[PDB]
Amino acid sequence: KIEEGKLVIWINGDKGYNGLAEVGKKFEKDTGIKVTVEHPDKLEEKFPQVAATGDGPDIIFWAHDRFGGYAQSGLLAEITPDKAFQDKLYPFTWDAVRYNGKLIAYPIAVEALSLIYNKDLLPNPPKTWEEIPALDKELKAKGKSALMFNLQEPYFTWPLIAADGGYAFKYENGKYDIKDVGVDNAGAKAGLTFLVDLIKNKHMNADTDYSIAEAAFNKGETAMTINGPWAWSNIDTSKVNYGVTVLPTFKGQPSKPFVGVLSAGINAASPNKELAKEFLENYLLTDEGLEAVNKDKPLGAVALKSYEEELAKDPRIAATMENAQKGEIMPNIPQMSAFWYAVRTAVINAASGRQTVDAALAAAQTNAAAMATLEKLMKAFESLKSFQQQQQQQQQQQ
Amino acid sequence: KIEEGKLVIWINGDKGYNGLAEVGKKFEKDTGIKVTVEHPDKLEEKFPQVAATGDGPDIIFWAHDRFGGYAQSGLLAEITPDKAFQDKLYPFTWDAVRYNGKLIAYPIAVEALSLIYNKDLLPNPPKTWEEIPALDKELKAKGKSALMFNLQEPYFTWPLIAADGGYAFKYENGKYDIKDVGVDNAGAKAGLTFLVDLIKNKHMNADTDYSIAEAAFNKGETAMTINGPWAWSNIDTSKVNYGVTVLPTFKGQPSKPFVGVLSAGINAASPNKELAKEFLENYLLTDEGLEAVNKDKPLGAVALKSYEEELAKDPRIAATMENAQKGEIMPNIPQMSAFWYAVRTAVINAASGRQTVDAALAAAQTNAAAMATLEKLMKAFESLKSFQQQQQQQQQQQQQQQ
Amino acid sequence: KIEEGKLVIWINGDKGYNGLAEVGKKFEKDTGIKVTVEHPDKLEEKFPQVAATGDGPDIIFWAHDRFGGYAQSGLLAEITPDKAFQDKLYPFTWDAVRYNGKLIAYPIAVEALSLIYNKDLLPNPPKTWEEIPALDKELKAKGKSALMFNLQEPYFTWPLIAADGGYAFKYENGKYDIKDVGVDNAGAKAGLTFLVDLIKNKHMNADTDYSIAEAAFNKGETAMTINGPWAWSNIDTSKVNYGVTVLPTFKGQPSKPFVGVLSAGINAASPNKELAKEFLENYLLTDEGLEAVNKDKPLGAVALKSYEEELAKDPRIAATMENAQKGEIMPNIPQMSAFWYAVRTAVINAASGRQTVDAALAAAQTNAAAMATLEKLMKAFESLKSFQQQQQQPPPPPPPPPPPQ
Ligand SMILES: [Ca+2]
Ligand SMILES: [Ca+2]
Ligand SMILES: [Ca+2]
Ligand SMILES: [Ca+2]
Ligand SMILES: [Ca+2]
Ligand SMILES: [Ca+2]
Ligand SMILES: [Ca+2]
Ligand SMILES: [Zn+2]
Ligand SMILES: [Zn+2]
Ligand SMILES: [Zn+2]
Ligand SMILES: [Zn+2]
Ligand SMILES: [Zn+2]
Ligand SMILES: [Zn+2]
Repeated sequence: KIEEGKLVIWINGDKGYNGLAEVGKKFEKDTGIKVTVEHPDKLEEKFPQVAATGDGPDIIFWAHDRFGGYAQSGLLAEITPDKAFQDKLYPFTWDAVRYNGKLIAYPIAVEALSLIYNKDLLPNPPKTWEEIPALDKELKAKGKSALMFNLQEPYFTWPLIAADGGYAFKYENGKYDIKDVGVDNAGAKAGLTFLVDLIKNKHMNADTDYSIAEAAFNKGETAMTINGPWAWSNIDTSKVNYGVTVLPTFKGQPSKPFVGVLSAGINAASPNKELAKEFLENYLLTDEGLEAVNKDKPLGAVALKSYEEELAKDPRIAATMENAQKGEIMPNIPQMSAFWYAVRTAVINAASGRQTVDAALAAAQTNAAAMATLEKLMKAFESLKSFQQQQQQQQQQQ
Repeated sequence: KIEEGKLVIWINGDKGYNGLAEVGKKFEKDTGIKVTVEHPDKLEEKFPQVAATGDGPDIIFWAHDRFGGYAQSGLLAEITPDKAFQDKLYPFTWDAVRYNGKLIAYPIAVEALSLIYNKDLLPNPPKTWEEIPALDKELKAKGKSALMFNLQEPYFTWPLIAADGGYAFKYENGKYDIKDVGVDNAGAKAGLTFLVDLIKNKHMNADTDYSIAEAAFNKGETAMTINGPWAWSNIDTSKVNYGVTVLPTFKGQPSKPFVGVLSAGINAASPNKELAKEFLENYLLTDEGLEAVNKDKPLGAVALKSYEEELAKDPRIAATMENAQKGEIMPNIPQMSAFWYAVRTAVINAASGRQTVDAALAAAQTNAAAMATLEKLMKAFESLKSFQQQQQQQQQQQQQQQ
Repeated sequence: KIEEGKLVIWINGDKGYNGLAEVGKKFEKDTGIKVTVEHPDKLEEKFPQVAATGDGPDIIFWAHDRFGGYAQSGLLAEITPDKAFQDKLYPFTWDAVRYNGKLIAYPIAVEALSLIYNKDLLPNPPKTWEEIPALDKELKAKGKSALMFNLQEPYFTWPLIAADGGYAFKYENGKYDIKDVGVDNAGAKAGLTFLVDLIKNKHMNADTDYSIAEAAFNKGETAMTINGPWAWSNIDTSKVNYGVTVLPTFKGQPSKPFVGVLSAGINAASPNKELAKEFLENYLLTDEGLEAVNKDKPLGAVALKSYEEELAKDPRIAATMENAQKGEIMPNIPQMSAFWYAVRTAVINAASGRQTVDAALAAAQTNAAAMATLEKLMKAFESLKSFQQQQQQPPPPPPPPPPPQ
C-alpha cells in the first residue's frame, strides 16, 4: 500500500523540502493530486527495507552513489525521458544516473569540491599546484600557511591523485569495467608523490583533520583550503572574506574530483509511475521547480542548464559546476566502499612515511579489488544463508 | 579386484534392471560375455568411492545432471559413436551428454513435465496460461478448481518463470558462460508476476506442496495438475479418467520445463571399453533393445527416434517428448545446486508477499553468485583438512615415517 | 641504510659475494662510489620489510621465483637494457624477469635439473624413459637399480609429467592466463601413467625421498639420478666417477624441468638508480664480472652468452644449460604456491595407487584453482582486517560454514 492516485515523496529533512511541497502544491492545483512530502529518519537506510516489501514512497530524492544499491535490488523502476528532454540537463550528469546501461533516476543537483581562498592575504589564487611550495615559504614569513586541508580522508586528496592519470574504475559505455583499477599508473604515483613531497619539504602538515582544516581557515591562519559547498555556511559566520574558484592544475592537467549528484528515482512497486514521472518532468525540472526548492535550502549547482545559467552569476556556484565538469562521477557500484578503505590505508601510510608512494598505491590495488569481493561474497552469503535457514524454520515454529 | 573383464552394470532399482538381463542374453550369445547387473543402494554417492579408486562398474545408467560431477572428476571416459549413429537419436539429447565439448555418455530416455487434466471436467484443455483465472471461477461454481500444483519448488514453478525468457546459465557453444544468469530479465519478471497474481487474486493457494497437489487431482478436487511420469501409476490406481498434453503457453511463448535425460556412461578405469561401447551402441540402442527394458519398467519417451514413434502412439509419451523438445536441458554443472536454493527462496518470498517480484528476484542473482563461490571453496576446505591434514600427518607420515 | 650517494648490495651468505666485492672495489675506483656487499639473514624476508619503508639495499640478488611478490608489492623498479644488451644474454632468461609486461631485474645464473649417471655401472646413458624398464632388469641381476630419485617432491617428478604436453599456467607473450592450469591434458595423463606404471611394474620404488636417492647414488647402489648442481659437491667427496647429461626424452618429446634464474633487482626507493644500473650493466655481467663471482663460489650456467660458452667446456655446465633451454621457466606469480601443493597430493595419491591418473590429474587443477583463492585471498584480507581495521606450512582459516540439512 504505497499509494493509489497520489504522490508520496521522500527527501532528506535538511533539503529544500518545503520548496518541493510548494511545487507539489502547484502540481495539485493543476491535476488534482495530493502530493505528500516526507522526511523520515535515515530514509536511505529505511527505504530499501520497505520498498522491498512494496511499500513506502513513490519518489525518493538522494545522492546517486546510494542508488546503485537500490537499482540493483530491483527497488527502482527505469525512467523514460525522450531525447528532447534529455538535452535539457547536462551530458555528464545523465551518466551518473545509469545502472546496467539504462537511466534509473532524474538528476537534481550537483556536488563538487572547489578551491576556497582568502582574498585578503591572497587576492590572486594559483593556477597550478607547483607554486604552492613557493607560496608556503612566502606565507611562513607572516606566520601563515598557503594551504591547509584534511589529508585523513581520501575524498579530499583524490583530486590530486587522479589529476595526472589515475582513476578508480574504468567507466566503459555505462558499464564500469571493474577489472581496471587505476591506482597504479604513473599518474596516480606522481600525484601522491607530490602530496607527500609537500609534507616532506615542510610546505604542509600531516595531522590535519577536517576539524582542524575548516577551523584553520575561519580564523584566517591559512591562505587556502579545499572544500565543497557544505562549508560555505561557516565562512559567512567567521566574517572572513572568501573567494571560490577552480582547483589548481597538476602537471598542467586539470584536477579530477569525485562528483556526486542529488537525484530522484521512482519506486518499483509504486503504481502511480506515470504521475511520479509527470511531476518530475515538467513541474520540478522546470526553471521554477528548482527556483522554489532553492529558496528554502540552496542546492548549489543544478542539473538543468537553463536554470544553471541563471544561478551562474554567483561565483561559488559558477566554480562548483566548472570543477564538476572536469571531475569523475563517484561510481555507484558496491565495490566502491572497499576502494575507499584501501585508498585510505594507502594515503595514511604514504604521508606517514610507512611506505614509499609506489609501494602503498600498488598495495592498495592488490588489497582493493581482491579485498573488495572477499568479504562481499563471504558476508553477503553468511548473512543470507544463515538468515534463510534462520527465518525458514522459525516461520513454521511460530 | 579391478571391475573384472566382464561388463558389470550398475543401476538404481526403480528402472527395469531385470530387462537388461534379457539384453545380456542376446549379448552372451554372439560375443559370449557374462553381463551381470548389480542394483546398489544410494549409489549416486557410492560411485565416486569405488570408481574413484579404480574399481566400480564398467557402465553406469543415471540422470545426466549427476554426470557432470562424475565427468569433471575424470571418472568417465569420452566416447565417439558413428556420425550416422548420432543421427539415430534426437539432436537435443546429445547436448545433454557433453562436457567442455566432449560427449561423455549414451542417452537412453528423456523426461519432462507435462499438463495433466481430468477429461471429465476439462474435455478440451487450455493452451494458454492467461485463461487459468477465467477457468477457475467457472469451476469454482461446481465446487472445484482450475489448476493445482506444487509451489514450494522451483522445479514445478520454473516452467512458468522461464516461459517468457528466463533461464539459468547461458548455453552458447558446447559450454556454459556462468557469469550470465537469467532469473532477472523481463521474461523472468513477467512470469513470476503472473504466478503471484493467481495466488493473490485467489485463483490459487500459496502453501500447496506436492502431497496436497497429487492427492487433490486423484480425489477430483482439481481439473488440472502439472506433474511427470512418476505419478502416472498413481492416477492409474485412482480410477480417474485422466488425459495428458503439452504445457500451457504463456505470452504466446511455449512453457519450458526442465528436462532429464537418463544416460549410461563408461568409467575411465574400465579396460573393457570396446565391449561396453559395442553392447551399448548396438544391442541396447537397437529398436528392440529398448523394448526389453521398457517391458520390465516403462522408460517413458526415449532418445532413439525409430522406437519413439512405436510408443508415441500413446499420447502420454508423445506429450512428454513434445514437452521435452521445447524445454531446458537441466545443466550438469556444480553451480546448478545453488540456482535451486536461490529461486527456492525467491519464489517463496514472492508468493508469501513478504517481498515483491523484482525485489526477491534480483536477490537470486546476488545469492547465486554468493552461494556458489563458498560451496566451491568449502569442498577444498574439506579437502585441505583431508589431504594436507590426513595425507600430511595422519596416515603414512605417522603410520610409517613416525 | 637508505644509502644516498653510494651503493649497498645484498646477495646471500654462500654465493660469490667476495667476487662481487672485488667488482665493488673495481667499480669504486673508476667512478668514486664505494660499493658495499652485505649478506643478511633470511634476507628474502627482510627485504620486503625494510624495502617497503624506503630502507634496505639498492640492489638485491635472488632467484626470480620470489621476485614476483617483490615486483607486485611495488618494491622493485623497472629496468631498461638497450637493444644491444638484450641480445647479449640468452633470450629465454629475459622471460624469467618480466612482470605485467615489464622487466624487473637482471638475470645472472641458470639452474635446471639434469641427468647424473655413474660412468662405471653405465658408460653410455639412455636417452629415453622407455629404456628404463629394460635397463632396470639388466642391473637388477648385478644387484643394482637403473634409476632412483626423489618421489615425495613435484620439483623432481614434474619434468616427466610435463614432458608430453603438460604445464603449470600459460605463457604466450609476456603474461600468464592463470585460468589455464594444464595439469590435466593427455600429456600429464600419459606422463604420470608412465611413472605410476614403473612403480607397479616394480622397476622402481615408491617411498623414495631426497636423502635416500642422494645416498644410494653416492654409494653406487643405483646407476642414475635426476638432480641439480647443488648435489655435485657431495658426489665429488664420494669419489664416484659421475657424468651429467640431458634428461631422458619421453614419447619422442624433450623432458621439461623448471628453470630457476638468479637475478639482480634495483629497489624502487634507491635514489642512485643510475649507479645501480651502470654497475650491473657495464661491470658485473661482462665476462670478467662473473669471472670474479664464479671464482669465489661457482655459479653454474650463466645468463651471459660469452662467459657461458667458456664455462660450457665443463660437461656438467653445458648439460645444465641444455636442460634449461628445454625446461620451463618457473612462474613467479602468487598462485604457484597452491599449484605445488596441488600436484604434491596428486602425485602422492597416484603413486600410492589410491586414485586413477585421470582422477588425480583432474582433481589436482580443481584443488589448485580453489586453493588459489582459499589462501591467497583469505589470508590476504584476514591479516588486513586484522591490522587496517583493528582497534612451507598452511595453517587454515575460519569462519562458520554451516550447510544443510
Ligand atoms: Ca518532450
Ligand atoms: Ca528554510
Ligand atoms: Ca518388436
Ligand atoms: Ca532453446
Ligand atoms: Ca645495513
Ligand atoms: Ca679502471
Ligand atoms: Ca648498448
Ligand atoms: Zn525529518
Ligand atoms: Zn623547499
Ligand atoms: Zn523566475
Ligand atoms: Zn481475477
Ligand atoms: Zn651471512
Ligand atoms: Zn615389466
